[PDB]
Amino acid sequence: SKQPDKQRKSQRRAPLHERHKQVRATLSADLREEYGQRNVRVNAGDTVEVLRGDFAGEEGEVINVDLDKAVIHVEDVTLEKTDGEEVPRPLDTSNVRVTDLDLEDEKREARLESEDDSA
Amino acid sequence: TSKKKRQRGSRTHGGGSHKNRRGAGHRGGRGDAGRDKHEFHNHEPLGKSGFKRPQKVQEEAATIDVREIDENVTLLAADDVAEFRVDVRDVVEEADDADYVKVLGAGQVRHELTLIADDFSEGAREKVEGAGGSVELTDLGEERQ
Amino acid sequence: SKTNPRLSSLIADLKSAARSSGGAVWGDVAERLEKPRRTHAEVNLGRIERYAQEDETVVVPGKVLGSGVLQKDVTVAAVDFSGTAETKIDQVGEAVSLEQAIENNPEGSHVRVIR
Amino acid sequence: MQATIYDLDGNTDGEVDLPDVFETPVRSDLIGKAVRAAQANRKQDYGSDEYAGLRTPAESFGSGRGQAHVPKLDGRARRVPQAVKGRSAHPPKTEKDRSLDLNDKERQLAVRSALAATADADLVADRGHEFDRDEVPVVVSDDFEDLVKTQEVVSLLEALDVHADIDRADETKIKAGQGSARGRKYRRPASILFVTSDEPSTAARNLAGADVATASEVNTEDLAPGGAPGRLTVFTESALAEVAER
RNA sequence: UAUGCCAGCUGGUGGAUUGCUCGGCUCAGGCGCUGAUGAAGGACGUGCCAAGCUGCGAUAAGCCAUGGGGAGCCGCACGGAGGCGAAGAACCAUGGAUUUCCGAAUGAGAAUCUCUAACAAUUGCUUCGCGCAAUGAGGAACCCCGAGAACUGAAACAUCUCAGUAUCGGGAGGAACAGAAAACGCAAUGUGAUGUCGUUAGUAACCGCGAGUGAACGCGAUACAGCCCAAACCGAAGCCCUCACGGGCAAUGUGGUGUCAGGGCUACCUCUCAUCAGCCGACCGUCUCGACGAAGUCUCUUGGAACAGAGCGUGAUACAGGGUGACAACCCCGUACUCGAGACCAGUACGACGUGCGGUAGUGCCAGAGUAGCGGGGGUUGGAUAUCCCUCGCGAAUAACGCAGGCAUCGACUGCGAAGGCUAAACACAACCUGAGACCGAUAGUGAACAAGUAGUGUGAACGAACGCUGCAAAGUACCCUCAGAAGGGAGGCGAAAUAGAGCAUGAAAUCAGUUGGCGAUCGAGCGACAGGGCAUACAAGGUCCCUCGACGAAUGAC
RNA sequence: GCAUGGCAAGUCUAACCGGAGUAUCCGGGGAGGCACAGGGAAACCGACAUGGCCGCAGGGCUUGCCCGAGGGCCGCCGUC
Ligand SMILES: [Cl-]
Ligand SMILES: [Cl-]
Ligand SMILES: [Cl-]
Ligand SMILES: [Mg+2]
Ligand SMILES: [Mg+2]
Ligand SMILES: [Mg+2]
Ligand SMILES: [Mg+2]
Ligand SMILES: [Mg+2]
Ligand SMILES: [Mg+2]
Ligand SMILES: [Mg+2]
Ligand SMILES: [Mg+2]
Ligand SMILES: [Mg+2]
Ligand SMILES: [Mg+2]
Ligand SMILES: [Mg+2]
Ligand SMILES: [Mg+2]
Ligand SMILES: [Mg+2]
Ligand code: NA
Ligand code: NA
Ligand code: NA
Ligand code: NA
Ligand code: NA
Ligand code: NA
Ligand code: NA
Ligand code: NA
Ligand code: NA
Ligand code: NA
Ligand code: NA
Ligand code: NA
Ligand code: NA
Ligand code: NA
Ligand code: NA
Ligand code: NA
Ligand code: NA
Ligand code: NA
Ligand code: NA
Ligand code: NA
Repeated sequence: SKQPDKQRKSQRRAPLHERHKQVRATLSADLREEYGQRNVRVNAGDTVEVLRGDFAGEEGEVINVDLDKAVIHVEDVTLEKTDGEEVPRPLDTSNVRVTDLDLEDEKREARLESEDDSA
Repeated sequence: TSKKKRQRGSRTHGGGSHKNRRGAGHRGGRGDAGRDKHEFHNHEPLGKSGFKRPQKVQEEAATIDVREIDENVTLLAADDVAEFRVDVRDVVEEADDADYVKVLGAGQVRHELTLIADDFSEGAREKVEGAGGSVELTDLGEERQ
Repeated sequence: SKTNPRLSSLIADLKSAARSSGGAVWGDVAERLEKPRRTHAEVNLGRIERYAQEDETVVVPGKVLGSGVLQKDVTVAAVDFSGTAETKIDQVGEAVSLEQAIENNPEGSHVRVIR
Repeated sequence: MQATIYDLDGNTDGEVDLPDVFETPVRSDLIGKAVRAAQANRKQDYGSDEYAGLRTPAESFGSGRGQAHVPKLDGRARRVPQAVKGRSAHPPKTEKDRSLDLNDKERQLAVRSALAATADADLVADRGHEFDRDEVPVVVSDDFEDLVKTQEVVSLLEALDVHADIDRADETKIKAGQGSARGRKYRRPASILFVTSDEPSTAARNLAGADVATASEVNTEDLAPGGAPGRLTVFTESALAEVAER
């Protein structure tokens, strides 16, 4: 499908497991070197650095990852509500870079390390 | 710019009164209607004439004029030369789906020619002999009597 | 409204010559050439053989086709020639582009117009 | 004429005779006609629904209610062309023939002529191509066909001082208009045509605006994209010899 | 100067315009049946809270297995509460479980419920018992067999035409149908099953000989494929059901042989590589799906945001397309390359097992009847005498015979065996999958981008809309004053922007409020064109114009 | 009909086939069509590559006089 309508359609309608790819980000130099991948599906454990938004430059821990909306929550990247409350400002993993990994999962780390699969 | 292109604005599009380009009445009838009444003009007259013979009782002859043969004798280098001698059958195209080959005598014959075909016309003969040549009637040509 | 850029130049050149040089044939041809393709000449050898004469360049303001026989040793000048024509012609004479004629004879002298 | 062959380093390596075809008079008018035909021939048939706007029993009340004689239903006008939701008077039709016929002779003549235009440094410079060379078309050793890396064709192109033309086509144009919505958002200048002999250069193809072709089937389009003659071409020692018989 | 006219300014109304695209439209490749094992469809249920939609079915947005997938998840749907997931959930693929009621609907009745074991009805086999089975209904069109108009054309109209069209009845399949000559008849020393495609040809033929209608042989292609009975001669050597026993069928003939390279019989020659039956069983290709997948997120400037400008650098068998706060090969998805899986091709091709092909001589043993053929009446066709068919009546030969070759009869010549049967592939459609576009871009394109066959209308058959757009992010407006007030208003907050504040991008015209300029309560109506005056006017995008005098000075031309 | 363009006594391929960059495109394919002869219901027969005269353009000459395609007027030829 070279057609814009179908392209957008397939992204917006991809089943749950096919959304993981929409929450991927580039990996710092060290990390690409260490595992042999250019980017990784951000996990709520990883640390990351904002490279584009108004929060570009800031670094923080990934607090949440939504697959439906293809967005993430990074600690301290927030907005001032009217009532004074502070809420997270959603980000696109495309403007983010993972500087640290949470590898408490054998499986993820298993995937990361192997050279025939990517995490 | 085309004629059609310029019609926007003319209203009528070159039909005169807007009361014109309606139905077939503006044509005097649908199809060839009136070919015998109002528009009999320029319509071949009515009736039947003659007859036809069954398609498969009809013989179609493949014809050629001396002039054609003669104008290219030299060029037909791939054809006998003698005291030229050409079998027409090999010359004429369509000489397969034809019931036979016939030489016609139109034009001139500037060479001495030996012609072999299934049938010739007086003129073709006279002309071909008149140039010190001969006409040879094929075995199929053996149908003269 | 001629489409051919070549036929278009030839005509231009034919004009340039007719004016400068004293020619009248060139301007004449220029005009025929500007006329509708259908009006241009299509002449077979059979005709050229019939009305041409040695040392008098035949000018065909059209194309020459190879039907018939040409024996005379004449110089024919046309817009173009069927391969057959230019072949039969060079066998007893010489086939020449009008562009070349304009150059070897800008006064358009001793020329015969055939159509 | 003479043709300067080049080795994969960009250094002269003998020379061959530029086949006759490259001497055919340039007829951009016939070329254009053949490119036009090619482009129409790949256009797809389309047409609105035969029944679009006719799906209803609407009827006209005629005279009597101070209303115009227009077919209506549930008090809403329908079917007629001047009525919203009505049929399209004269719509696009599947049935229409959108193809173009072109005499083989007329077409083949256009190919040779496009070929010829390739050998004119002036035409190629006018068509728009960027390069600092004097001879054209660029002819190269058959070893070109073994290249595998794009990057290598680049050095070879920079060595032949022809790489500036890819620099030219290394810019995209986001068109004006709705083509966008139909997957035609972009468009880019046509650069160099590489014509090999056994197969189309897999090493060159991805080059910015480059098109690859084979000597036996290269056409009037690759030879003169858009009907414009004079494309900066680079043949292969063998290609150049095959082309000659086209 | 009230009422008011013309133009504009600010705000509104309205939703055009431009941009955008989750939908349409069209083309193409692939694929293609479901159902008594109860389908399609409908009804009613099913969620913590649940109205609509979607799923599902009392195990009810689900249960189980295997693989994949992965750190998240609890449908569309972003609330509140609560829960599930490393015991590997979500999600995806395959397979399995459950699967109410009505429905072909089948125990009987019934507007989805009820009454007291059920294949109801019609059939086949039959242990003659519903014991074993079949049918029935659906499906986008496509296919086959039957029934069959009229408007219309003929410038009226009857034959003719529209047209075997619309529409109706019966039904098949993934394709149908056709099909191995009682053919063709470029008449031949020739061709060799059938569809379909191109051509033959708008030819031959028909026709108030008007209007119109309209093939075939052949030829070039696609794909290819050729067989089985009946009988003669044999005469139970046979078949079905059952694990078996046993039962059933069959002399009104199961079975062998045989099928125009005619066959059988008798005597011979030679041989099998035909055919038929059963076994094995793909490659490749094509469609779809999946794995992996190179290279910048560096500097300065603008900006809310760099995907912009300038500079520096990189990949490319990958510069298709998309996403991402603006124009991105190198930020992410993907794309090229390579690889894997499923489906179709196909239970086909190939291979193998069994069978045995063929030839000579003799033999009038066999070879499909209301048929071939004729006649009466219709229909249909290009079919004219010479299309194909129906109906009523009549009616033959037996291969030593019979039919055909575009009128009949007789003879000759040439072709060919009807009145039994089957048959792969090439062709149609587009439900389903995928892909494509000089198509439309929300009054368009489907009726339907939205709750769409929805709301709504009609007793019913049926009819049938309108409605897309906040923002980068909800940051979806805290607190205070006012108010009957979760209304509204004021002040205030967010944001680049609230004149982006909820049907929220832009925001036209008609038109409305307020207001500015001009006119105005003694005056006349196509509302203006061209001249010439008043009053009015920030810049910008136009910079000319006024008076004395003088130069030039056509026609005309004085006191 | 016409303007333009290709080829020319010829011209064009159709379905279809192979190739490929796979609807484009390159090659092949001339079945067949129209043109190359007509006349006649049919049987059947079967024509001027030019014999004469005017003469436009154009050319030539010693400057009206020649040669004069095309064009025009006749002859002659095929067939009913
Ligand atoms: Cl006849
Ligand atoms: Cl001629
Ligand atoms: Cl035949
Ligand atoms: Mg890995
Ligand atoms: Mg032929
Ligand atoms: Mg519409
Ligand atoms: Mg526009
Ligand atoms: Mg019941
Ligand atoms: Mg009528
Ligand atoms: Mg009449
Ligand atoms: Mg009819
Ligand atoms: Mg026939
Ligand atoms: Mg048997
Ligand atoms: Mg009829
Ligand atoms: Mg609509
Ligand atoms: Mg708005
Ligand atoms: Na007119
Ligand atoms: Na009119
Ligand atoms: Na008429
Ligand atoms: Na409707
Ligand atoms: Na009205
Ligand atoms: Na079409
Ligand atoms: Na299917
Ligand atoms: Na609900
Ligand atoms: Na189920
Ligand atoms: Na049953
Ligand atoms: Na029973
Ligand atoms: Na009428
Ligand atoms: Na009437
Ligand atoms: Na009639
Ligand atoms: Na033939
Ligand atoms: Na991004
Ligand atoms: Na009868
Ligand atoms: Na026959
Ligand atoms: Na709308
Ligand atoms: Na032919």
